[PDB]
Amino acid sequence: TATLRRLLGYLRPHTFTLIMVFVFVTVSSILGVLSPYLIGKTIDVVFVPRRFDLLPRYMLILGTIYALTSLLFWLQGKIMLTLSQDVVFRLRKELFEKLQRVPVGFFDRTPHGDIISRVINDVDNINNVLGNSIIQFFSGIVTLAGAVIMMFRVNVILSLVTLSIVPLTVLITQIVSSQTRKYFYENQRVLGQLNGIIEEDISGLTVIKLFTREEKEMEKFDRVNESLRKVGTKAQIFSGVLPPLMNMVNNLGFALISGFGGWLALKDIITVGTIATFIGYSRQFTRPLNELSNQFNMIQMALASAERIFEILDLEEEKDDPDAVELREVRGEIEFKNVWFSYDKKKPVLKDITFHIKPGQKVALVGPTGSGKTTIVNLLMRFYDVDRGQILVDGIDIRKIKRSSLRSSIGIVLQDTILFSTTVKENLKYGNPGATDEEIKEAAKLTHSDHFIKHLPEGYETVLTDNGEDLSQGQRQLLAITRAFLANPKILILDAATSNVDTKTEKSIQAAMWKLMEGKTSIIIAHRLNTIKNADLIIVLRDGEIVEMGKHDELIQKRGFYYELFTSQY
Amino acid sequence: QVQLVESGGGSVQAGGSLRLSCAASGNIHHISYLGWFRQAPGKEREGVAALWTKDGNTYYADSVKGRFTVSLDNAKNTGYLQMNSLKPEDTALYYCAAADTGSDTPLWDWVYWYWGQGTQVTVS
Amino acid sequence: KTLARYLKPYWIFAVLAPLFMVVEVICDLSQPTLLARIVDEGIARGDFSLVLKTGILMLIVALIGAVGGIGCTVFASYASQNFGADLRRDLFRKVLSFSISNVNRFHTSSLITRLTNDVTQLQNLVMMLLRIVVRAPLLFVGGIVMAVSINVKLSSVLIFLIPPIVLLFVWLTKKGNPLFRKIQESTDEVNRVVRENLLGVRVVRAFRREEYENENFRKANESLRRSIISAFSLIVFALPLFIFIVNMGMIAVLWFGGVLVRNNQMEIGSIMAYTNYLMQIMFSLMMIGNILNFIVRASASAKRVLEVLNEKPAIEEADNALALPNVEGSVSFENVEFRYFENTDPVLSGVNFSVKPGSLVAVLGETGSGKSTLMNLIPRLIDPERGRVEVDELDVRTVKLKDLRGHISAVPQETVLFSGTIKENLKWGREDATDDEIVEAAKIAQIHDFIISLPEGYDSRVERGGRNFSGGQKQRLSIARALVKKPKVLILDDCTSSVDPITEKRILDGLKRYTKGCTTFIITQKIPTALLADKILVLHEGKVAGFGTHKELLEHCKPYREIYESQF
Ligand SMILES: Nc1ncnc2c1ncn2[C@@H]1O[C@H](COP(=O)(O)OP(=O)(O)OP(O)(O)=S)[C@@H](O)[C@H]1O
Ligand SMILES: Nc1ncnc2c1ncn2[C@@H]1O[C@H](COP(=O)(O)OP(=O)(O)OP(O)(O)=S)[C@@H](O)[C@H]1O
Ligand SMILES: [Mg+2]
Ligand SMILES: [Mg+2]
Repeated sequence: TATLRRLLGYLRPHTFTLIMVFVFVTVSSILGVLSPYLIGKTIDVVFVPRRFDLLPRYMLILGTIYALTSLLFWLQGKIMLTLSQDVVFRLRKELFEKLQRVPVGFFDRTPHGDIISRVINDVDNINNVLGNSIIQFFSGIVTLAGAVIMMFRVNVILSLVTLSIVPLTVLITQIVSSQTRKYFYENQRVLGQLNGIIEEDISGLTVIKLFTREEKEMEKFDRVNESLRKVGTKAQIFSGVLPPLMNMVNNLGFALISGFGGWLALKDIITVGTIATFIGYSRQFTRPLNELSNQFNMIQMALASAERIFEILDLEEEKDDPDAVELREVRGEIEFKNVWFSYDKKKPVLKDITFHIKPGQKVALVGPTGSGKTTIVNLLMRFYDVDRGQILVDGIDIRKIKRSSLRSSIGIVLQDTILFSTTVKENLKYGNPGATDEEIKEAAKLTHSDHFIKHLPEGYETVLTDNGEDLSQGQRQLLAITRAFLANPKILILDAATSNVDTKTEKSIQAAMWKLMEGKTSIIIAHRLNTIKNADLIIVLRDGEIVEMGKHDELIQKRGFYYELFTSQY
Repeated sequence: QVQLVESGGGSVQAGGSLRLSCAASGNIHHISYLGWFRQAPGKEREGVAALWTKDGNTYYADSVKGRFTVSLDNAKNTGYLQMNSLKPEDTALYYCAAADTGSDTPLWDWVYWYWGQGTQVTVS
Repeated sequence: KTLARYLKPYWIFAVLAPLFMVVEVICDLSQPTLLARIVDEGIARGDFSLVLKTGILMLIVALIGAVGGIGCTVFASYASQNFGADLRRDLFRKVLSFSISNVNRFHTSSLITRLTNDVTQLQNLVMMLLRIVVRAPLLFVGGIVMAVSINVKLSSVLIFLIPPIVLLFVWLTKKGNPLFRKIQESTDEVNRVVRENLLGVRVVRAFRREEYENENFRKANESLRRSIISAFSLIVFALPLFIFIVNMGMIAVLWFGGVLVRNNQMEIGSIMAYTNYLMQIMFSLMMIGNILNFIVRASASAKRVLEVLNEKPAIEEADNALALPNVEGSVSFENVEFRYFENTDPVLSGVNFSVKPGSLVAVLGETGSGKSTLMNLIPRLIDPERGRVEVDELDVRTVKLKDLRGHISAVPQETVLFSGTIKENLKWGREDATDDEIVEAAKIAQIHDFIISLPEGYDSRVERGGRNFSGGQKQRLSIARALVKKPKVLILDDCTSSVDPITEKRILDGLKRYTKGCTTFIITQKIPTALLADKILVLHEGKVAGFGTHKELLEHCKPYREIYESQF
């Protein structure tokens, strides 16, 4: 009921429009009962007395009734369809907007396919609480109220007998509805699981094909697919088990009121005709009572899916400090003060990391595999927060500078290159959308990107494939380098930016890159120690600790761990 | 203390007519139901004719229809059933049943019910 | 027609479900007649012996109706869900057989919808069918039979109202079908927006294009609801218009019936019953219309599902494909010419060379030479436009794909790990592999030391793509994965790009010691690592620049010297 209250809150901006829907459906309900009444009247007024002179008049009244009933149904459906889709749109919007606020850590640990299921499959599942579901509820509650007042108008004594069977109908609804939500929430979570497999397997199908894992992934899929078929059948059975079960309950009541009615007739209270009439009036009460009870079983499918939607909507999102400052006139004074960090929060990754970088200095970060180089960078980007220590940009703490201004001043060329399924121009325009075509073409020329871009079928307007894989790995890195330089950041980070770029091309760029890097603070992570030897400062990391620091020639004559790394190259 | 006496049952040939009397004696307040039922040598209970004194509507068996007519005398306190154009198929033991409603009956607890003696009606 | 075969193994439940609906319906139609016999014959006559006689019978027919009702629901739920589960697995089986060019046609985001949402629409159609496949026509035929029995002349106007009805559901078929396709096409776009955002959230945050992506989604979300309101407005107009024609039939019956009674062709008592069975014909007609509303929604999904099933992969095994249980490693390229697209220039051209078994060949060249592309021809990931690729003096196309790929192991340039455990991911090469075998492979890859340092050890959790590990860590895991497979041909695409010089040395020297007899191809950017090889293969602008020893290439191969100078 807690999730229902929250879900029904999405209807609050549509209150006035929902009142109209109720006003129209009540008129549709009073016309829906006036129609067989008029059919019954015409037989008794024009057919029985055989005076067909009145027939065209009654036919015209009955015709206007049908014309009004059909027009009201259309009016109800039309306004409700747009009303329901505005709610579904808001729920989808709220989901996507939430993910943009939610921390990076979530996306890495949770399967992407499951999130995709929650946005489409789960939000499309809350449609069975909207549209015609609201109309049938509104139509049910009016007819139920209409019949119950007509029952007591016939016989008060027998009305209590028909009302005494209601707690049994509510009880069996409560048993079935609880089981419906049980297997339907389970169906939706196994669906997200299956969606996670399909998504991950397609994105890396090459690796599955290369290692002949096609069969092993099929049997991996078959485990979740069989689980989905098993729980789906249970949820489907419980969804429609209530209507034939209620017809059995109605028959128990019909026999009960026949017994009670027969008893009252023998007590000289009513007649045999009254029993035959009350069974007719009970039918116009049982119909909405069974319909509303079945609707309660049907809304459990939306209620279970709503939980999965709300689960995403209540995740502790990335928030800025209440008194957070914006970095004005950036210079590039990067500093780390006894910084400690761990991802699992058990085994430490970074241990007492303390160093200072003055503005404009081209600093090199070097060390072994899994030293903590990328970790230092992700902490400077504030993707994760320090366990104990301080990161100071331009003399202000990272937690005190707003995430907007920090990421505006700092640019990054990530270890794993991520591109988009659009034109080369748009991929380079990302970060700085207010960059002229001349600026883009000049930057691409500087990083030796322009050469292969011109060779493409449409040039800069060539729409790239998913993650821009229609290019060589090195060519993808060159585009990422261009995109970062176009963003024009005062602090630039080049984490393994030329892993797949050949030493010949790397030498050609380094010369032109220096001109468009002077007056900018930079952190260069590289295992090609020979390229970063010209740096103003070389930070040597090992097992999450700064073992050595200083210039190349100073560290070489020291015959330390930097020397051990440099000599290992040949 | 109410008792019902049954009289007027004899051998009548096919197509004939015979009237059946059902005299009721006791502290009768108001009769709400009057019924007649036939029982064959090896059968439990059936339904031939019924009278509801509140409206006067008479409900007869499917085979009877326009043959038997059930009536009740208020002053004489005697129930009647007129049998006309009798066919040999309805050769059975005929019984009487009456429902009485007394002054101030409890909210849920019902009043009384009374049965007849039984007289054989033979038709060939 | 092809999708109907998916219900064939569950035909017993498929025939029982509508049969159980008949059992429920015959019991529901007997409800007013049995309730009449308890009051008009039981209560009215006063005989308590008939009150219970009808009383027990009414509860027994309701019980049979309940058993029939729940049975129909149970049997329909089985066969429909089993139809879908079998179709979902056969689609994923086809998806696994696809090449990247096949996955590029049906966008990755669209294939997600096709394998879930599109199957769901067909599964729901089978569910709705199984229930009212016999209930809707039998009540319609049984209804008109009861209308004819009362009056044949009055049953003529019932035929006169069929033309606007038939024209209305034909209009719902022609206009409907493409509009439901556009909903399924709009779901592919909302999938595309959320997918690109999930897979690359760090780039969005880094460049602060969060508001841009919110607008990117809003445009896809607004286009999705516009596709829904446009296709469903078609029914919110047709259904009330149908209801109107249905109710106009009642007026037509009263008008013509009025003419009939005026001419003594019909009885006054007969019209009282005719009014009831006429509404039954109209109600049943709506059910035959409702299946068409489900058919138009499913027809769009059927096309999308069938085109995926009917799509042939870019790389297909021959009918006379030779079984390759044992390989030597005789990799050869016979005037190989490859192109990624017809419009593009040759990606590879004039590629003619041979590699002796067990030999180590260093593959070098500038960015975009065709190194990764050249290697992809060996495990038949791609096929040349002209020329042929041969393994053991045999055309790679003429051999069984699982047999060939089973003997070749690769370490891709962009290392991708899968969700599960480290142990599971290393067993990707060989499933039958021993714990001593996987440890030996990780020991050669120098990753063993890290795996044991973790609290869960080899059973430690691996996230999607191996995001919970460092660049070179997942790279060292990719090396170890390939080693487990024990190949006869090994491919190493810049094997240690994210690995430090110290660990790089330990891996390279470790490989030379234990990968003896295996024909190893090592793509590199470093001359010192290249010198370890028996022969060097140099590529420049798609064509083979040179092939031979370091000395030969320093005096003849211009791009090899160009690469050499940039380091020494
Ligand atoms: N998202 C993550 N979740 C958990 N652990 C992580 C994550 N990212 C990195 N690590 C761990 O952090 C440690 C250091 O990682 P990095 O900062 O990437 O090291 P590195 O010096 O950049 O090494 P490379 O990438 O191999 S050159 C390793 O033990 C990783 O397993
Ligand atoms: N899937 C693809 N679709 C279209 N073009 C592609 C595709 N893959 C690669 N190319 C192009 O084919 C050429 C050679 O590709 P690769 O073999 O990846 O290059 P390479 O010699 O390995 O270069 P690196 O990895 O960057 S050192 C380049 O010009 C790429 O742009
Ligand atoms: Mg790294
Ligand atoms: Mg490559």
